[PDB]
Amino acid sequence: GSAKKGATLFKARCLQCHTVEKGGPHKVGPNLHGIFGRHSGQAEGYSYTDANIKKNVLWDENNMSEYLTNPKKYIPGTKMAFGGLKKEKDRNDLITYLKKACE
Amino acid sequence: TTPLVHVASVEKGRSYEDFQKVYNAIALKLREDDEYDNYIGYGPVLVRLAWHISGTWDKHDNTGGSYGGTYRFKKEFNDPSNAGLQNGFKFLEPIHKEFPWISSGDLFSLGGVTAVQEMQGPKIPWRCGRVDTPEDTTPDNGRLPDADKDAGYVRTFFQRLNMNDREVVALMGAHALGKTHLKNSGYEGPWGAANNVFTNEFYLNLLNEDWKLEKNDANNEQWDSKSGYMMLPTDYSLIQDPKYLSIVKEYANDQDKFFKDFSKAFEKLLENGITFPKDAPSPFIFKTLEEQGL
Ligand code: HEC
Ligand code: HEM
Repeated sequence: GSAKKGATLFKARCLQCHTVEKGGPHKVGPNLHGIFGRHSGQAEGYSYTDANIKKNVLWDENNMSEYLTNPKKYIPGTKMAFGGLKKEKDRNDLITYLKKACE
Repeated sequence: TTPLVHVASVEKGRSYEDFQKVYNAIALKLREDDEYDNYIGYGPVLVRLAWHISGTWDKHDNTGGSYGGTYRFKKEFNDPSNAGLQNGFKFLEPIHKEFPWISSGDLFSLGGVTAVQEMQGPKIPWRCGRVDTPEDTTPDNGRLPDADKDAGYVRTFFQRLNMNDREVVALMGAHALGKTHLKNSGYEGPWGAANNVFTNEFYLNLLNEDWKLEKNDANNEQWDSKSGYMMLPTDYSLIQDPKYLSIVKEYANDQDKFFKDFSKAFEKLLENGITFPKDAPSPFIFKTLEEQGL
């Protein structure tokens, strides 16, 4: 999708816990800078739960779309609570802005 | 003469299913107009509307309360402590046209029940029967709480709704949802990070953050944590009262518990002042969109 609509979707639903700046501070969640290619539970400087380190799954543009729809159904026992994107235009615009901001 | 008696009257031959349909409409639309307020959605505002329409109750003479769907009259609609709820009213007028049989009172409350369940809160039994009442039953403005107060105004404001300490602390956990808007109320900011999913964040934040009191732009003071959250005086007051503070700790520790007290309270809140004949149907438990494949 578009990168202009994905910039207002991340600064509204996320951002309060994650950050796209290189070397940012950890507020309530870990940093998403460099998330495409790393395993789940690899960010340093943050304590993860026992259900996020045991899954260990590579974050690609096909498996990350299922985690956005339901974060508690894909990974049972997660700590970050989030309703979940139920539209296909909101998941394609948020993944295009997370690939250009987190390089 | 004793107070007024408000008997719940089921809508002419309607039943669960007729009511699961209303839920679905509301529920879906929350799924559809998700852009509201920087993507918080209509969740927080509908739960706040539910609370305000019910919070006018006065147990001494039984006036106000959800029963009459009087929020629809200007007097009430225009109460300044009701600023921002017009956004919640609009969101359901459509759905009302769809189901013109349901009363106003039954719609405003079903709506808050939907929003809680739809945001992953606990299940909230609910009952129908509210009946619409003439413009004359409209409560004067001023029966709702002030934010700028302390534990003791809170304890007392609530005895008028007939709620105890545990019920008042549980209800307040709803402050996990949404945020304050300066144009609506003089305060600004969210209580937490997951503004649209129902957890006990409210209580962990209260006790784990570092609050500093400060003035906003509206010129009011509030407690701000470094992390970007805010707490109103009335919320902070919950940890300054020794008695409020142990309920707050319970809850920060055990979500199930919170989840169970909240549901008991929220429903008690919504049914206050209403008499259900012994022939009315047991309270309903509605299914979520998730539970229905959606
Ligand atoms: C707090 C309220 C958060 C909000 C809002 C969002 N995220 Fe989150 N995220 C948060 C935490 C505390 C954690 C770690 C949870 C744990 O159980 O340890 C996470 C985790 C993620 C992940 C996994 C990271 C990894 O495996 O390395 C992803 C992919 C992620 N979060 C993304 C994400 C998005 C896209 C959000 C909005 C839509 C979002 N988070 C909101 C904290 C919070
Ligand atoms: C002492 C009692 C209370 C006071 C003083 C109070 C005050 C406030 C204020 C000032 C706001 C923000 C208004 C705005 O800018 O729109 C607010 C928002 C809200 N209130 Fe409370 N509240 C009280 C109790 C409750 C209770 C008991 C509930 C619910 C069951 C509740 C639910 C909410 C929610 C969900 C929001 C967010 C709304 C949104 O995001 O638009 N409040 N409250």
